[PDB]
This record gives sequence, structure tokens and C-alpha cells, in this order.
Amino acid sequence: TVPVKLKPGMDGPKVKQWPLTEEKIKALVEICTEMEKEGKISKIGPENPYNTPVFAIKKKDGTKWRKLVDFRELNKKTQDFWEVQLGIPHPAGLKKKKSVTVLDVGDAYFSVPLDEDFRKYTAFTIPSINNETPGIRYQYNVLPQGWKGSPAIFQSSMTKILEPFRKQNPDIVIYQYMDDLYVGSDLEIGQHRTKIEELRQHLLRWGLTGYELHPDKWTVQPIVLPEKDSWTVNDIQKLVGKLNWASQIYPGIKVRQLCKLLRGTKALTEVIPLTEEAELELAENREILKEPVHGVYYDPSKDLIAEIQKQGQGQWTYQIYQEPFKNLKTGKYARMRGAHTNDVKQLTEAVQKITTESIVIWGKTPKFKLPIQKETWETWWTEYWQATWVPEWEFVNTPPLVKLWYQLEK
Amino acid sequence: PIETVPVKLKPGMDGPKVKQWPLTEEKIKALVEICTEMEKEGKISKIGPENPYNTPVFVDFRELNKKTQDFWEVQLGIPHPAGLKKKKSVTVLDVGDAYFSVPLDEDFRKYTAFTIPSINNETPGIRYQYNVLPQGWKGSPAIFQSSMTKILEPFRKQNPDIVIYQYMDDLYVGSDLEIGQHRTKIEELRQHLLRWGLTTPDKKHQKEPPFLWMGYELHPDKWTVQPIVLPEKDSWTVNDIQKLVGKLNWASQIYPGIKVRQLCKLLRGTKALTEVIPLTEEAELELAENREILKEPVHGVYYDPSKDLIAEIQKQGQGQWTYQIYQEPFKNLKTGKYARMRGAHTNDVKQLTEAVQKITTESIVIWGKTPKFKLPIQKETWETWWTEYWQATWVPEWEFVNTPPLVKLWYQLEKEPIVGAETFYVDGAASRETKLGKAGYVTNKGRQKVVTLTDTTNQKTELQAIHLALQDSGLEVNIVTDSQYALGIIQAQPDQSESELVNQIIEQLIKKEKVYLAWVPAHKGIGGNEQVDKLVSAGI
DNA sequence: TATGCCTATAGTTATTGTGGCC
RNA sequence: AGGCCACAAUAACUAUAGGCAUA
Ligand SMILES: O=C1Nc2ccc(Cl)cc2[C@@](C#CC2CC2)(C(F)(F)F)O1
Ligand SMILES: [Ca+2]
Ligand SMILES: [Ca+2]
Repeated sequence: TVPVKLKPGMDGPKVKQWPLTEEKIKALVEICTEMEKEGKISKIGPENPYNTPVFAIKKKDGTKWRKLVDFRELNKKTQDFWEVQLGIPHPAGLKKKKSVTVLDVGDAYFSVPLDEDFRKYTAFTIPSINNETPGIRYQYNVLPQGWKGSPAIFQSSMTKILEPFRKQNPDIVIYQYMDDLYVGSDLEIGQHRTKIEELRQHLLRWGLTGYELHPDKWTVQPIVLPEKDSWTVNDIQKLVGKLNWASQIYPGIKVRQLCKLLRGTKALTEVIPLTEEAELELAENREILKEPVHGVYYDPSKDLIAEIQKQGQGQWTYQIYQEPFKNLKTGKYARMRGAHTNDVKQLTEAVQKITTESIVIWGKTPKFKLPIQKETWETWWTEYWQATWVPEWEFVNTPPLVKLWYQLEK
Repeated sequence: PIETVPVKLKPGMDGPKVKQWPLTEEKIKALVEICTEMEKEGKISKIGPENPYNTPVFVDFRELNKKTQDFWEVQLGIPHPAGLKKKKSVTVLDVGDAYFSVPLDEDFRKYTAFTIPSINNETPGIRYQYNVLPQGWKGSPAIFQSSMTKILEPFRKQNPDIVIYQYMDDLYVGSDLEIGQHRTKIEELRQHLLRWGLTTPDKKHQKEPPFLWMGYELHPDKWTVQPIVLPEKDSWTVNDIQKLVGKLNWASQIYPGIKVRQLCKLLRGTKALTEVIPLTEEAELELAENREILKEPVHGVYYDPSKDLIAEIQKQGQGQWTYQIYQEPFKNLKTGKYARMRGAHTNDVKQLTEAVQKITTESIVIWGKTPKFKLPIQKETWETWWTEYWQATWVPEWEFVNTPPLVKLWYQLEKEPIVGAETFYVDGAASRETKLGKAGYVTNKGRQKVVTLTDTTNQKTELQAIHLALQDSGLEVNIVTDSQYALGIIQAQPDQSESELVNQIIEQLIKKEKVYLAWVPAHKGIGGNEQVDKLVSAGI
């Protein structure tokens, strides 16, 4: 056991519970009754003012319902414990590997007891249909999934169990974040699956219990300009408008010679031939887009931001940055192929994929800027959600210029 | 053995040390007789100079409640009669000895101390403190419900076929069993409550099926609100309109066709309690028809878990939508009046989707499942809008229904420039000093026109320029502008009173066959745009 | 950098009213 | 020596993100 205290000045988490479906509530009651008998959670009265949101998700391997508790609010109030007092070290060599496999070890925290005085802050309420019943109340007696302090306390017992694995393979890198474990290796396809099982069989020695990543294949695709045989006034006007906006991102871009092609009032269909200066300016502008831009560096003191744009026809583009117009990582997530996909599902699959990439390279979850309404997102996001983490998100407007620029990306 | 709940105070303050008000003698003689009975029963106990804390008796716990710790919500959202299930027999139970049966935390009992006024000029007096839950206390309804939930648990498990709902002190019990079997099970519930010391009315003292709860008159098969009667003709004042809106919003849950926007437009004015705001012809028009809706009595239907939920949307007017949710035709469960154009403008398709999203969330709270929608919009229009729009959304199940006021997308701009069409370079400039602006256009053919305006901004002058570009042009038109604002509005479909100019441009674009609109960066030296800018900013 | 004027996303504290309650 | 709950309207503070105009 270990004493845990809040950040001085701030009180415990007091968040309103979001309404859930009749099927989801009944599923949560079944799980909470099982955990109550096991000694994981206990019923508490109305004297506890603190509350934490609870949602129901579904898994693929287990195929059954999983309980997800949104500790986003509480994690901001207990940030000094798991970052300053007991911080998890992050290496800069995990981002360079041939194959990376992710495993869930969330059931490991369901054994180590929680601090008595801190048990009251992990309280959560199960909502009722049309508020017929007052609402069932529970609090965690052990380390909960989704709380940042859980891997911080288990860290002292996690390093000792991974020591026989680290001494066996010195060149293989391992990293722990939240309830997920990240293992990277430079081994072959048949070799990778066997070596992961060697660590998986080691987990059973302690007692606790198509998903494969390629971090070397995350190479940034450059923005390519339209290769046209014959240019019209309308083709230049659309190009100049996009390139002038892109000048604040790439300082080398100039539109001076392209603007001199338009002299006086002209029709949009009017065919403008490109001169010696116009061709040489455009060709050099293509070279700046291919080669990475200077002045882009990661800063640990600043928060990470991720913005996603809807392009239509099953195409989504995204940018990862700390400061505006200075992107560290760009690309486009088109679609999960064929079957059944909507605007929410394609966005949900993108957010989870961007978050996973952020943990491998940096080890921090980015602030998500979503082109969706708050009420629309908060209702349907739980249906296609699988991961235990919860990224901090905001809902904003998408400009027309940023949408038309990142579609030229290959 | 009614298990005491541990209660503490707020971190940095002791109990109330507020002194008593001047003695009356007329009320003191009566208070002694009541307090002695409460002491004899075991509700309160005598104390001396021990207790420093005091509470005034009228007992007003206004100062203590602010010092008492925060308790989690008893019941935030109230149950809607539409979400309840249809039952054969229903029974209500008014619990006597409610707060008296449940004892208070022994350590907290000293903060509930109250002193009786003296007989003759500040004489020693008699002091008491609550041993049980007091009336008008912050944690009294919270602990009482928590204690009641633990008592009902064994009965709920033994009888899952029956449904018991708890509200404050009253208990609502309903089942699908016969009147003979139902009456027997209520007595078995009473004997279980009597074990803990909870007084409940007998068979003859029980209330009949017409229950009055939260303004609703409840029945086993249907539900209805109390008849709404309002003061009428003569010129009413400002807050009387606010009282009228409060009644119409209250009636909106059952009465489908309710229009309240014109009364809200009259309340857009500020201040005086007796302004005596007169009516406009359009305001009294929707008020007179709302009187006709409230004439014929209507009723609501209960929820059946077997049948699917069906919701229907109708566009009644400008920024106004009405919905009725039903499982069986003509048998409505709950209606609404969604008209939340939040002082903005928006459109028709997105505003319909914002209506759908509110009902979807409403159905999760009330019934616990998503309803099937029947919208007044075609699948051809829905797909065209949401593919070109940046914002993502999803409606899983919806169908098309033809209603007299259909939702119609007016116009679509061309994706590519039009051949043979006259090119119109357009620009507008204005200064906030004196508020003077100019709007003009320059064509590739040679023709041009510049005008001057009064009381205008840069956003208005650029919008006026395109109006002139559509006024003097033919059918196929190519328009070029340097504003992201002017481009953004026309690319959307503003269905509102976005002031005069916008409605004229929309009306102009319907008349035209094909229109292409493009954007260029300002002050970049682009041919065409440079010539217009010099003309509009000549005196600015 | 400031203020006025546009778009979009998201909220907060007060009043008044309707329906209820202590 | 009115408060609490649900919904609605009015008012006020709006905050964030992007943009235009002038300075
Ligand atoms: O499921 C419902 N069905 C129902 C139908 C009619 C009536 Cl009058 C009452 C109910 C009930 C509820 C009630 C609480 C709202 C007051 C009952 F409390 F159990 F009665 O339960
Ligand atoms: Ca009130
Ligand atoms: Ca700004």
C-alpha cells in the first residue's frame, strides 16, 4: 500500500453522468455485481459528492462488454503523482522498429489495493432509464483502469518482472503506457509472433493475463501539385489561393510570377501559357513540398494538438502539431475497407490510430480537434471504441482553405 | 437497527452560532407542548451549556445547510410519464414517520442544536438537539432514500414482476397482476416497512388511481396534464407573457402544434415589470390558434418494450420544428416544439439534423433506445448536403415521408467554370468612420457599375457587389470575389431572416440556370480583381 | 499588437415563468 | 430573518479557433 494525495487547492472529480442505453446499463450491472463479490469495488452512500463518468464498450477477442471509466477529470488533479513523484521514463528509440505488437494488461491492476483515503475519489454512478431507480453507486478498492496512478504504483513491481525479459534481449525495446504494453523489435514476421508469445507465457508465471504496427512505414507523404498540360485562368486562381495560404507553413513558396500571368480582366476558361519564370517558380515550389521544412522540433513542456478534416467520399486527413502551421507529423486516413462505415466510425478509427502513433513516438496523448457536434459525438463514440485510454478532445470549425490544401497530399 | 450514515461538515468552518430573535410568548406556549412530545418519542434530547451551536426556530437550518457537506444528487432528472410502463393495477403509499424513523449520526447531532426563547427577559431557557433527521435539512432526503433503497432490495428481488418507484416520501407501486393479487402484495410491502418503523396508509385510506404527480394526472392506461386555463383578451403586461410562455412550454410535451416564437420576440425587449407590451397581428395570430389546440382534451400513451419507437418531423415555419413520438399511429407518447435557432441563422438540412440529435439524446434518457425517424427530406438531398459539408454526422435509421411543407434545397453552385459565360470580377470596400461603402464589378467584356451606400460595413458592401453581379448578368454567370465571408454564406443555404440582402441573392440564384463562384486572395495583384479594388476604394 | 465585423465550436451566472416540493 | 428539482424564455459574461478591415 502507498498513500496518495491530490494537488493542493483542487478538490475531487465532480462530473455529470452521460445517459446510456437500456442494453448498456444492464451490461454494466452484470459486471459491477461480479467485481463486488470479487472485492474490487464496494457500494457507498450519498455522503460522497465525487463522481466519475462510466461508459460501456465492446471487445473483439473477448467479444463481450467491457467497462470503461472516464478518469480524464481526475487525472488532471492527480498529475503531480504520476509525472513528478512517480514518472514513467520514455525512450527515443521506440519510434524506429520493423514490427510493433500491442498487448492489454489491464487485469494486472485489479489485485493491488488502493489507498483508503483516496478510495472516495474513484466513485462512479450507473444511470437509470427514465430515472426510475436512484442510481447504483460504487467506488474502487483496488487500482482502476484508466487512472494514471495505477501504472505509477505498479511501476516498482513492473520493472522487476520485465528484468528477466530485458536481460535476455538487450536490443529489444519495451515501453509501458496506461493499461497497454508496447513491444518493438527488428525481427522477421515469423520471429515476431513467437517472441511476443514468450513474454505472454511469462505473464502466466506471475499469474496475470490482425493487430500489428509498422513504425518505419509511417513515412510522411508529401503534398503534390496538379501536373497540368494546359493551364487556364481558373486553374491558376485556385492554385495561387492555396499556395498563398501555404506560405505561412512553407516560407519558400512564392506566387509573384504566377500572379503576373493574370494581366487585367480575363475569363476563367482563357488559356494562359506559362513563361520561363512561371515554370521555374512552380517547379521550385514543388521541391519545397517534397523536402521537410526547418524549425519543427518537439517540446516536452508544451501540449500536443491533433486536427482532423473531412474530405468526403470516405477520405480523412489529419495534422499533428504543437504550434499552428508547424506540423511534426501529417498524413491521411482514407477508410477501413468496404463493409459498414459511417462518418462517426471512420473518425473513431482515425482518432484511435493517431493516439497510438502519438504514444510510440512521444508518449503523450494529443488534444483532438474534431469536425463534429458535441451532442452527436458523445452519443455514438462508445459503439466503435475499444481502447482504454481517453484522449482530451474539443469540437471546432473547419476552414475551407485547410480542407482544400491537405487533399493534394499523396 | 436503522444504520446511521456518517456525516461531516465542510473543511474550514464550525456549526452556526447564530442567536435567537426577540421572544413572542404567543408562540412559545405552543412550542413547549410540541417539543415535549418529540422528546418523549425520542426524536430530541435536552442539553445544557455544553453546546455552543444554535439554530433559530420559527426550525430554519439556512446557516447549517451552507456549512454541511455536499451530498450526491437524490434525483436530478424527473421521470417522464411517457417512459413509464402500462400496468393493470397501481397503488400509492404516503409514508408517515419518514425522517423520524431514521436516526442521525451521533457526532453530527450537536450541530442541529436549537434554543427556545425565554419566558421573562433572557432566562436560562430550554435547549434541544435532533437525534433523527430534521425537516428542511440538506442531507435529509438523501439519507432517507439511501436507507429506503436498502429496505426495498429484498422485496424487489423476491418480486421482480412488480415495479416500485420511490419519490421523496411517497412510493408508487404498479403491477400487471389481477386486483386481488395486487392488493395482497401491497400489504406484504407494508409489513416489511413496518419492521423498520415506517407508517403506511391502510386499504381504505389508500388513494385511488387518479394520481397527481408533478402536475401530471396519472392513469394505469393513459396520462394527461391538468387543464390549462389562461387569462385572455385585454392588453397584458410583460411578465404575463412570460407566464403565458411558461404554460405553453409546459403544454408542448403533449400538445403537438405549439408556436411560441412571436411571444419570445416580444420578450426580446428589456427592463420594466409593467411595460404593457402590445401585440402584433402575427403574434396574436399564433396565439389565437394555440387557444384552439388547448380546447380539445388530449392524452399520452405508455411505453411498450416490444414495439419500436417512431418519431416524425415537421417544419412549421421560420426556425420552428415539431415532433411527435409514437409506437402506434395516432397514439402519441410524447411531443415537442424544438425551435432552437440560437439567435443565429443556420439552414434547413443541418437544422433538421440538429432537431434529430436532440430527440435521439432525449430517447436515451426516457426510453433507453434510439427511435426510427420519418423525415420530410429525400435521400437524394441528404446525400448531396453531407458530402459537400465539412461537419460529420450520423443518423442510423430514417425514412422519407411527404409532408405539405417539404424541406427543399434551393440551388447548387457549379463545380467547374462555365464556357461562354460573362466573367464578373467583384469587390466591396467600406470604412467604419461615417459608415460609407462602395460596391462594384468589372467584366471581361468591358461593362462596369459602381454605387455608394449609407450605414454599411465591409461584409455588407461585398455582399451588395454580388447582388449587382447577379442583377446585370444573364443566365450563365462566372463570379469572382476576394471575400471568404461572402463565399461562405452563398456556399451554404441560409433559411432565416439574415437581413434583406441574403434573401435577395438566394432568390436570384434560383432564377439562374448555372452559376460558378470562385475565390481569390486580396491585394495580390491578380488581373480583374485589381481593377475593381481601385474603383471601390477610390474615396476610402 | 488594438477594435469592429464575420464564421464555427463550446460554455457560465443571474432573472422571470410553467409544473412540482420543503 | 425564501430555498431546492425539471424545462423554457430574457439578459449578461463570454471563451476558443479561423478570417476580413483599419490602425
Ligand atoms: O412502470 C411504471 N408504470 C406505471 C404506470 C402507471 C402508473 Cl400510475 C404508475 C406506474 C409506475 C411509475 C410511477 C411513478 C411515476 C410515479 C409505478 F410507479 F410503478 F406505478 O411504474
Ligand atoms: Ca423559480
Ligand atoms: Ca483572432
